Amino acid sequence: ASMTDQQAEARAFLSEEMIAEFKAAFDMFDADGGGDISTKELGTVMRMLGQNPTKCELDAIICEVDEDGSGTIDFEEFLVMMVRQMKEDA
Amino acid sequence: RMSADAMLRALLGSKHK
Ligand SMILES: [Ca+2]
Ligand SMILES: [Ca+2]
Repeated sequence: ASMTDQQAEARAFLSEEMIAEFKAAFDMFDADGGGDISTKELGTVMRMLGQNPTKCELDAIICEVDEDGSGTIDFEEFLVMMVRQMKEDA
Repeated sequence: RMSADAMLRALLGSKHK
């Protein structure tokens, strides 16, 4: 059962320092606590912290995160979402 | 989107121990 191991390499691509803080909003993120992170869950912790990513903003990232096209961020998927933007540069 | 350490560090893991 393999589809994409990008979520795995993500944890390895980032330093332990990132992983630690990564679990910061990981709690406040999930609203229902039994699904994943969507465009709404993002603006939440992002708006109640400092960031201000509009609808189209978050939609732009999530669109790249979800490789299958579900619009939801899985566990490790939350790490690859940033990896697709970090190294991503020419 | 790139340097999201801000929001990530905002609440922080809150482990302490
Ligand atoms: Ca959730
Ligand atoms: Ca997905």
